[PDB]
Amino acid sequence: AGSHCQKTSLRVNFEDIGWDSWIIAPKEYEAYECKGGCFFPLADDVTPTKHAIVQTLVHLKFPTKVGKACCVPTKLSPISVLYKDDMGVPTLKYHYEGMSVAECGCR
Amino acid sequence: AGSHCQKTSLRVNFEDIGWDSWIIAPKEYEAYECKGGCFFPLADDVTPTKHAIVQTLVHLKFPTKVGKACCVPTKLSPISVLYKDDMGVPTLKYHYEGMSVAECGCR
Repeated sequence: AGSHCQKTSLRVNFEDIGWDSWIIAPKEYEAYECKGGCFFPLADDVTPTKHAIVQTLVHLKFPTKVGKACCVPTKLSPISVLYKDDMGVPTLKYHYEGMSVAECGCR
Repeated sequence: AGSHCQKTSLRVNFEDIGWDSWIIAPKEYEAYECKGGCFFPLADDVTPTKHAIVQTLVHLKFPTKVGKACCVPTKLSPISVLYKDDMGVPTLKYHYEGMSVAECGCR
């Protein structure tokens, strides 16, 4: 129950991923993530493409030859970061795009 | 070598997936599929989002808690199908959208 593709929390520390060299702040942010399966019956809000549906059916028929559709971010949102200028000046990037999950779906 | 996210062939038979009831023709089509890993170093044309990069690094640090980015279709193309009208009349759907992979990427 409720095991399908959905947005869940993912707290990211920039030091952990080696970005603290060029990102002064914040130290961490909420990137979220997309988790869950793409299998029938699908959840209503998965917004699945026709190809994802086709591939899921093919995987059912031939599970060893063809993989499943994948639960992935389908829309992303920006965050603000404070980063080192090439001259060293800490500088605000106000909309640093593509950093946090707005919506998930099967693709 | 060349083990990264790319488009590969996938031949789909509509009877195999139970769509032959409402799809008269064609019998099969080339849907392709997206196969390969999302891991560093990335291929040039993966067009990875920032979130996919972040998640891949987090997965490296914490492989059991956080999954990898996923190789998925990022652009799809239509095909034509001949389908049964609700009145039974075979009818052409000229651009049946979202049926075949145009491009793959890590998301």
